[PDB]
Amino acid sequence: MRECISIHVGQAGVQIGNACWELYCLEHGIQPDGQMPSDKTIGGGDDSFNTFFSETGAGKHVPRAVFVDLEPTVIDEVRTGTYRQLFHPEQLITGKEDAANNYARGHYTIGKEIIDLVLDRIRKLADQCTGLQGFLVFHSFGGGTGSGFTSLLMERLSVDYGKKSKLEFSIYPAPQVSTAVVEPYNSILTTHTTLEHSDCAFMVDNEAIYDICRRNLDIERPTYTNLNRLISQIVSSITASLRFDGALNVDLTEFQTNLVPYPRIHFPLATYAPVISAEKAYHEQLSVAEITNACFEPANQMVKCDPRHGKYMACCLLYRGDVVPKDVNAAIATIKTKRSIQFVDWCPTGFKVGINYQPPTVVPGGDLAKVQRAVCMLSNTTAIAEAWARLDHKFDLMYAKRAFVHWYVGEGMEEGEFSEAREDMAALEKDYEEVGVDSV
Amino acid sequence: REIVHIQAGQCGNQIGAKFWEVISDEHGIDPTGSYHGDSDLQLERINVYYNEAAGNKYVPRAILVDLEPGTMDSVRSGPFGQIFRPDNFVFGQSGAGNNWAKGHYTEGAELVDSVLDVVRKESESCDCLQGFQLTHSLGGGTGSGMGTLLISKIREEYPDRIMNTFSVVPSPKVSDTVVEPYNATLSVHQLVENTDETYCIDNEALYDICFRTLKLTTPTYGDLNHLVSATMSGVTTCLRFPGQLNADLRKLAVNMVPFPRLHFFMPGFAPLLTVPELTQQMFDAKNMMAACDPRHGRYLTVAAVFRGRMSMKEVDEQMLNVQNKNSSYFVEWIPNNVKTAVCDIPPRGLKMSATFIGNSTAIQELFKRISEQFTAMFRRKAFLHWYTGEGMDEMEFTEAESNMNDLVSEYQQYQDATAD
Amino acid sequence: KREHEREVIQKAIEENNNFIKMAKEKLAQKMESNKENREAHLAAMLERLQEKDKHAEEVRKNKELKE
Ligand SMILES: Nc1nc2c(ncn2[C@@H]2O[C@H](COP(=O)(O)OP(=O)(O)OP(=O)(O)O)[C@@H](O)[C@H]2O)c(=O)[nH]1
Ligand SMILES: Nc1nc2c(ncn2[C@@H]2O[C@H](COP(=O)(O)OP(=O)(O)OP(=O)(O)O)[C@@H](O)[C@H]2O)c(=O)[nH]1
Ligand SMILES: [Ca+2]
Ligand SMILES: [Mg+2]
Ligand SMILES: [Mg+2]
Repeated sequence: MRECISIHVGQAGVQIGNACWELYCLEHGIQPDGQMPSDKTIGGGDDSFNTFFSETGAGKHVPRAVFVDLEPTVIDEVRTGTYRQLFHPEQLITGKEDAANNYARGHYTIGKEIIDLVLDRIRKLADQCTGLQGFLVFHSFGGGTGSGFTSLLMERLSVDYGKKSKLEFSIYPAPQVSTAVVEPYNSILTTHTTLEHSDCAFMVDNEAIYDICRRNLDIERPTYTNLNRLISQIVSSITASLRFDGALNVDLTEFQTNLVPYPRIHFPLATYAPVISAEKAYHEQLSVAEITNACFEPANQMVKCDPRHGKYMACCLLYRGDVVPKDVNAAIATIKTKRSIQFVDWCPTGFKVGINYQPPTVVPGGDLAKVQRAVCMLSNTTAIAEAWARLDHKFDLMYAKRAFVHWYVGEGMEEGEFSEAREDMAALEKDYEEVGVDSV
Repeated sequence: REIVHIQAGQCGNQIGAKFWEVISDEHGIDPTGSYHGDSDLQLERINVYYNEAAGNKYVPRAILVDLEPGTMDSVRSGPFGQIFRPDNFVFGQSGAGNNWAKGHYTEGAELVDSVLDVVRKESESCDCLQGFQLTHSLGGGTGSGMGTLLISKIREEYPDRIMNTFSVVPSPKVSDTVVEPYNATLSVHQLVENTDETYCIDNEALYDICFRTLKLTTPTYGDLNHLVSATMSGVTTCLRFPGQLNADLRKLAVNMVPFPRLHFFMPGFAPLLTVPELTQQMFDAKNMMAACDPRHGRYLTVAAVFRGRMSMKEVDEQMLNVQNKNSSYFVEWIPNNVKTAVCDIPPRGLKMSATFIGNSTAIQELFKRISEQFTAMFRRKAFLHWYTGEGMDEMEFTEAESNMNDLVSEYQQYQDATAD
Repeated sequence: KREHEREVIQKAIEENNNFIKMAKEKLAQKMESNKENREAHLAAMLERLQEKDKHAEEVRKNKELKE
């Protein structure tokens, strides 16, 4: 059992979803038609990969996933693409008209017309689960659907499935690939309305991914395809513990216990290594020590910020491939004597470690070298609040003039929702400050 | 998805027809409405502007309106004249004689209902109408008076749809018709309240470009319209081809219009070529289609569209370079206010081009120039009997002027505003 | 101790139900308030437009009653 339902909302959520499911198929030996010849239990089972895939009597392995967008063109590519047979048509849901980069349209005007249908489809997936663990929700901060429809959905999910866990993968905006001036508004509105409905949220800063693609993959001008293939490897690392067995595997829930000291402080920093091209990986094997030490290089983080100028509340290392504890412990010992790792005085300083033995996979035509071992660090650091500070400042600059606010007011929103959202973010920045102060 | 196109009056129909010629060529649609192109990118968003009829014929979603019949004959005989739906031609007999009140209150009111019947029939069969684009001039009577009436009536029936205009602003350098500044002021009063987005295509600027830059000693309507059609192709590229940025009229409005009244854009085009050169030229005063110096104001928002095969790295770097070296001209309180799209398909006869759409507080210079010409006549009540004879009061002129002066002050307010 | 055990689990049930309830009522209040605001925005726009149609009638009359 232990089923997890993935929900992909808007363009960013959908396209990241495509990259993740493609990768999961390759990792588990599932073909594009859904067949998995290695699975000898036809039509069911309680294998570790069944947390993410259900099975039909005809041997098809079907993602436990709903894709939702308010216009049809991105989801139409899934319907006509390589993995079209993977998904039942009812899992792929589209409207006719998008949210036009406006939270208010995604949450209210357009989103309201489709929310009951989406919950209906999610319910069909939930009814097939014998021990549903919870939801994984993929979306942008900046789009109208990724912001506004996601908030509406998260609120409705708390109503319909109570405290059942909900995790996010949230794409934080960057100017090199952003498509709207109002993204800071949409990011603050959704963060505010979703904060009480999410147990844990993994922010992915497009600018950090964009820079990693340029600096480490030698990609001159990264596209969404480049960014998403890398994002999917990080997602896969995080979810690998739910999808594979092994004696040193540590479930995501157990990392969560350590990552979330108070409900609002639920935003881990992910750092992934190694991100290396094929031309550089050839005849240069990276060891456990090298990949682990790369987790403390800010340039490998998924969110731009500087952990050397905040405090740690937890550090978790999620390894995959050819990795034994002895080498992990020796790498950690070395790092502690050399680096700026300062914990708050109320948390213990031990790193929590999981190892899944199944090695990393790459997608054909990809940019990443295939490697024997990789690691994703999940740290709870006060430094992640910097990402909130940058976004809050941009919000203030515009909001002091009410720039663009009439677009939201014209869809039925009030100014009071803006300032309520902004004050919740001010209090969040303040929470992150208070947790790093010493105990008296 | 679908856009409904309306062209009104002589100017509107002439620039309208050229728009359809230029985009039908870019999409591989010939004058019979048959597709004979080489690339699936041409057909992927074809339904934005064209209906499909029987026999894989593509028919512009286009309505052709005038109070003067005969503009209908000249369009119908033009190179692409057979492509338009015959029932979408709606023409009166009278003319409007360069009188806005005839277009808006008397002659145009008589004809407006039959135009709406055609609008509704086109709209009814749209899968998901996004809105409307109107091509017209502001200096005559039909495009100006009747065009702004149509806008108001359309808005009543489709209040949640986007209304976009390509509005040709008058200049003494191109028409000597003396009442043009009245007709333009009265129109601007309408546009300020009832459009979401207006491309100010200024006959002053088109003339100055043909004369100074292109070295044409006596520019014709054909030479002015060559600039208008390249601009219109450019500013609708994002609507017509697959792409990320400003892909529909509402998303463009949301990116470009920070306050609802300040929705008058300065278009530009280059060339009139390396990526650094396109980029410098597209931001040059001499390449703007509104006679305004952008260095006399500040940019609220900008869309830059590059077309052709070029390095996206170089485009990003140059866009960043212009913003950095010209930072004082972009308002600091709208972060990241310049957006860039690159489309692989160049326009006809160029390897590379750039189209510029600016929401600049310098547009106030256009309105002030019209305002000056308006007042010079209005202070002596000159030529007013043409308008009072159709039932209008002086008070309506006073209000229109005052509202356009308010628009000017508002553009000035945001220019002077500071972050701190 | 058995009675304390029963109070802990009822307190948990009560807090979960209360969370669901408050989230259900908040959402319903927001969606109502948003509907009314949007409709009031559209109704004001239509009302300005009807005032224009009314004024256009006063213009055609002024012209009729001029002659
Ligand atoms: N990493 C990544 N980011 C994306 C992708 N697509 C869009 N984004 C980012 O997401 C934000 C834009 O929101 P989208 O997801 O496109 O919009 P949407 O959710 O479809 O919302 P509407 O289109 O307004 O209804 C910007 O910050 C984009 O850079 C993607 O495939 N990958
Ligand atoms: N750029 C450009 N301007 C034009 C063209 N035709 C007319 N104009 C301008 O439009 C204004 C005159 O309006 P017209 O469109 O000719 O008048 P109308 O809308 O047909 O109205 P009436 O003739 O009064 O019924 C003047 O400023 C002209 O310079 C054209 O093809 N291109
Ligand atoms: Ca099985
Ligand atoms: Mg979208
Ligand atoms: Mg005429």
